[PDB]
Amino acid sequence: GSRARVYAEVNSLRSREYWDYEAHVPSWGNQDDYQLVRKLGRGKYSEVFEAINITNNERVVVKILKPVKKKKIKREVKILENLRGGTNIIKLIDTVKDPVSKTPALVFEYINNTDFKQLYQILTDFDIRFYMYELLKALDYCHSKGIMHRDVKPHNVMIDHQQKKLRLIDWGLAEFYHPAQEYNVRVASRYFKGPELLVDYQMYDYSLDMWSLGCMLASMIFRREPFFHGQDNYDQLVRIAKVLGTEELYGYLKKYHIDLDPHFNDILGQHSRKRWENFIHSENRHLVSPEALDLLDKLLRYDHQQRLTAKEAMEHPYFYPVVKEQS
Ligand SMILES: OCCCn1nnc2c(Br)c(Br)c(Br)c(Br)c21
Ligand SMILES: [Cl-]
Ligand SMILES: [Cl-]
Ligand code: NA
Repeated sequence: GSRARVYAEVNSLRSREYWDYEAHVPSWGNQDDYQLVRKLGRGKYSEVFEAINITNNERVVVKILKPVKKKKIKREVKILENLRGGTNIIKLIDTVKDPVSKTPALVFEYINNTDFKQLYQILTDFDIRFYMYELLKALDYCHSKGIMHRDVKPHNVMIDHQQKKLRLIDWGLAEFYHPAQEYNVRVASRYFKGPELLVDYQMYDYSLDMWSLGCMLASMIFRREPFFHGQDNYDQLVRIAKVLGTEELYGYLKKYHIDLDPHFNDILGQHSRKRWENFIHSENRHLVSPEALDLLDKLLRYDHQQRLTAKEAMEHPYFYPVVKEQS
């Protein structure tokens, strides 16, 4: 018995065709217009190339989708089409197929990304506020469109640190939120999984992404990346509990009637909730204000309902310097 505090009924209030992705029929253009230039990465579901559209010389990124149920392809395509024009969401330029093999691929705008491992050690206080605000715009947008990203992490946040451009990428795990629906907890990267996933609570919502966002904020202001570095999914919860506290975890479980896998009994131990100021030291002190800590405390909460929404986070005083600059 849990529902999102925002955008709970937004899919219910739209035409079924909006969210019934299995019924979506994409228009597949011709991949022969694109010349692959360089491999940028590979995952379990895709490989990604920098490319050039030979008809107009536009530099793009082509994500060639590996064999999966056509259902997952339709889901990602329909989600991207629903997100068209959204602020700081990667722009889908076209949906194309190899005209012979019919292998599908997604064509995105190019971003000249700086890998987060370099970047996150040289950000200023203002830079962190700026990039977190930009990422929040993308999450508020997709949540408002009834979509949970479910894989927020640095590797899915492309940042051009020269042009100050940020895009949220890889919508292949994203889903439509419907109240009371049970979702697969095998989403997100280990380090960015919310406690709800780690305790097998399936009735989660957009607030999962706000946990992941909080993990990114913590890594930036404190310079510990990833912030919660579990060795496996069990140890991931232990790492969280050593900060947020074990009695506090048990109160969350009790509230939502969550059953705890008994393997945790041997590993959680007993831990008091820690003050966020404990993470400050000389190397990160210039990034950590009272506002940053207040915001972080309101994101990295066990209780998914009590976490700030993306909009509430955007409204927090931590971002006032950014809003003032963007006005
Ligand atoms: O962390 C992932 C790095 C490789 N990678 N994978 N998907 C990408 C998309 Br789409 C864009 Br656009 C850009 Br630029 C890059 Br690079 C991408
Ligand atoms: Cl699911
Ligand atoms: Cl710690
Ligand atoms: Na569990």
